[PDB]
Order: sequence, then structure tokens, then C-alpha cells
Amino acid sequence: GSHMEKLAKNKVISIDAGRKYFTLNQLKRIVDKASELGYSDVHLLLGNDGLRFLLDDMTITANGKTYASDDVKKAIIEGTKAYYDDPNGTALTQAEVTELIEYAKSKDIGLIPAINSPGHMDAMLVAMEKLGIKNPQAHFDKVSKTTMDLKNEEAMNFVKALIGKYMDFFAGKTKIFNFGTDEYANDATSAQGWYYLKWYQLYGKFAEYANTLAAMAKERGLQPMAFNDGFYYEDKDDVQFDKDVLISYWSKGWWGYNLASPQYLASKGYKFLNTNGDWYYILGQKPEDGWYFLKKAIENTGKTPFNQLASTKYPEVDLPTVGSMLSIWADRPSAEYKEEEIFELMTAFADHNKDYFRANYNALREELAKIPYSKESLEALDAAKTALNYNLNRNKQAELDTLVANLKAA
Ligand SMILES: CC(=O)N[C@H]1/C(=N/OC(=O)Nc2ccccc2)O[C@H](CO)[C@@H](O)[C@@H]1O
Ligand SMILES: [Br-]
Ligand SMILES: [Br-]
Ligand SMILES: [Br-]
Repeated sequence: GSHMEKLAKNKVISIDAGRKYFTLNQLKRIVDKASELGYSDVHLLLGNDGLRFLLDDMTITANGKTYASDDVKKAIIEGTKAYYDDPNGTALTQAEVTELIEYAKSKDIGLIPAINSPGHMDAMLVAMEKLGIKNPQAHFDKVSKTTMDLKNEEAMNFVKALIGKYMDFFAGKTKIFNFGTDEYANDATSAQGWYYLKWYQLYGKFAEYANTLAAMAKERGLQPMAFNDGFYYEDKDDVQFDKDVLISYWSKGWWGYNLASPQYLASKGYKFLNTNGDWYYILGQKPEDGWYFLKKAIENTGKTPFNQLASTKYPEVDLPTVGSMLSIWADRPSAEYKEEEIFELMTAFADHNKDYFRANYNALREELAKIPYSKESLEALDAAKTALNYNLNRNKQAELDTLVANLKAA
């Protein structure tokens, strides 16, 4: 599309701060790097196996009773340490996420939070047991460590209330809320979660829960987002899903993980955030470890087109996306986070797609903040400010720099 259409697309960096602790300063630096490279958003997983975000008030009402704030905080901390007791820290505070959002906003960077369920919720499962909610776990080939039992009302009522509170905090602070839903019970079904749901006639109950979280998002003025996995599994539609969800599409799946195609979901009216698995990097991952190692991720930022949805060949298949997301995962969270690796990956994606990414506007904001005299000198500042172009992409840094230089002189 046009110059305007390209720059209006979302350019997103995702950070798995669910499995692994990131300090507020580490995340601010990511925001900084995103702002310079011309991204529009930071996607931040806060619940993803671990749950590394606590609000000031964590009081929950569900199941006819209340769970007091201190007990919820204690339970969640215990759940999170039980998944991984990160030496670097456990959870971000309300004050810290509030500051990250404000800080990002000052650099025209949005934040997109993710709180995962009913899969990738190890911490919430143990937390619920510490609060007296027995057997919240899905149980298939074994008792799952990651996933909630969809028939357990007590657990479901609790989790929904908890996600409601988080959504309450983000309401009016962010546009988007990602409720996840990927890889249901992968640990207990050898990554055949959806097949197991259908087998047990529980997929309809998955949709009921997915639709609930979508509705919850919308009634709090948040645009819902979820991963594509659970939606219209195997291109079948006898179970219906909320059409308003923004789909974070990462893959059509693997042998016998028979996900809906992007073609099929588009046909149902869905819009996509292009979250191609091609751009995945797992901290510390090398060729010998499996998929999603650094060298290949870096290669793919050039090799896979910006608009190419996974399992499709662009432009032969050309489906509406709202933008694209590159993803940093923490599967082994004891692995050392090396900022420079993430920065190289981010830079490569921006460099290969200069039409989509903004120019770096940081020097401009620094020169503007220096403003507080004759009519001649004030006239000089008048025109130099008028000459500023806020619409420049990454191809036009030199051009922006000249405009800033002229402002400095004035
Ligand atoms: C939505 C998503 O990307 N989920 C997981 C994810 N899924 O990627 C897969 O390839 N998952 C998968 C593998 C085999 C069978 C089914 C799904 O990738 C990341 C890096 O490994 C994990 O951190 C994520 O939790
Ligand atoms: Br079913
Ligand atoms: Br590598
Ligand atoms: Br680990």
C-alpha cells in the first residue's frame, strides 16, 4: 500500500517476561531501541508459565467468596517461584508497569500486555492450590503442569476474575490485551491439545472460555488478541468463535497439530497480527538445541516478507494484516538475556523493512526540549519548527537529521 498505509501498520517486538524476569530498566532499554529503530509497540508477556506482574490490590472475588490481596500475592509468588525461581527477581510491581507504559508513550511506543490462559499458566495453577482450589489442572496422559481443567468451575471462576483485574488495570492504558490460548495442555498430550479437547468433547467449552475473555476485553474497552492455535481447529466450524479477536498468527502447525489456515480464518472475517514463527528467537538457543536459534532468526528477517503469514507464499497469498511482530522467547529462562542479541535481531528486521519502520525521532525530541529575544531569531525558530516532518520512514534518516540540524541552528 501507500507510504501512509505502511507506516500505520504495527511493528512489534515481543518479550517473554512471563517465563523470565526482566527489570524495568531492561524493558525501558528495549523501548528505547524500538523507538530508535521505528517500531510502534512492545508486546509484553507478563503471564506465560510464570506470572511476573502483581497489582497493588490483588483482592479476588469468585465462587461466592473473597481471596484477600496478601494471600493472592503470596500464592502467585509461590506459583511463579515453583515454575522458575529466577535469581534476578520475581514480579514487576504496579508502579513499574505504570512507569514503563508512560515512558513508552513519551516515545510514541504502545505497550501490549499478554496474560496467558488456559495454557501456559503454571504459576496460576499452583497459586490456586495455595488458595485452596484443588485440582485446577487439566488431566489427560498425565496431570498437566501448564493447563487448567475446563470443567473445573472453581478454577475457571477464579482465573476469569483474576484476568478481569489485570484487564481493569490496563483499561485506558493500552489499546490491546493478549489473552493467549496457545498450545493447550501440550505437556500432557504430547502437543496434541486440540485433538484431545475434541476427543473428550471439550472444544466447545474451550470456545466458551475464549469467547468470554474476548467479551471481557471489549467491555473494558480493550481490543482482544489471542494466538491462532485454538481458533477453528482443522478448518471446522461446528464450534463458533468471537469474530472481533485480533489473531496473533504464528504457525499453521506441525505434524498432527492441525491448525486453521490463515486463508480459512480470513474467510471467517479475522484480522491478523503477523507473528511469524520465522522470526522467533529463544534466549541462548543454538542450532543443536532445535528451532528458533539466533542465526536463522536473523536470516529470516530478510528472507520472509514483512506481510507473509506463516504457511503462505507472499504475494501469491495476500491477506490483510494490521502489522507484524518479532518474538523473543524464554523457554529456558535460566539462559542469560543478552541485550545485544535482541538488538541485532530487532535492527535486522527494521533494516530489511525500511518502508514500514519510522525514522529515529529521538534527537528531534531532545532538540525540542531545549526550547524555553529578537523578532528575527524567533522567526528563525518559527520556520525551523514548521519545517519538521513527523512522517519519515527509516529510508530517510539523513533527511530528518538535516531538519533537526536546522532546528538546532535556530
Ligand atoms: C504462540 C507460541 O509461539 N507459543 C510457544 C512456541 N511455539 O512454537 C512451536 O513451534 N510450538 C510447537 C512445537 C511443536 C508442536 C506444536 C507447537 O514457540 C516459543 C519458542 O519455542 C514458545 O516460547 C512459545 O511459548
Ligand atoms: Br467439542
Ligand atoms: Br545461532
Ligand atoms: Br531453565
